[PDB]
Amino acid sequence: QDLYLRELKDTKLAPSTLQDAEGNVKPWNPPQKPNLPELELQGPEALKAYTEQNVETAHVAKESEEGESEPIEEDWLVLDDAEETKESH
Amino acid sequence: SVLKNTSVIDKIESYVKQYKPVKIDASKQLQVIESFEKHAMTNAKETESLVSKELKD
Repeated sequence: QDLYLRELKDTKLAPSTLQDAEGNVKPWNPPQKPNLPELELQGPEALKAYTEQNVETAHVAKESEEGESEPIEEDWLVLDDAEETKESH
Repeated sequence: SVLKNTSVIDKIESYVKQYKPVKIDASKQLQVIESFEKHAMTNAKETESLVSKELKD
């Protein structure tokens, strides 16, 4: 079918240099080889936080603090404070 | 597999695998908590001695 074959190879050759062959891109002047593979490759990184989220910075968990080894002052102070409130129950 | 031109899934997966031991458990408290417990035991035993002697009285 002449209505078929010629439109078929026209729709094949126009993106042939675009996609199949490495002839940059003929239909539109701006280059595509250094744009989507190269300039837009950082596109997700450009929209997002580059070198901050794509690297997935892992912060080591800070050591959970405690009474800081206070076996005398803390216990005595707690006992005294409870004694203060025990007279007013 | 849904992603076709990843070029980065391998990197992040390797990073995660290398960082699987993120950190160990923090079992630091072995004496100060014991100090709180020995104070609580002393208070409880003196308390119950006082109570028992008071009811008997």
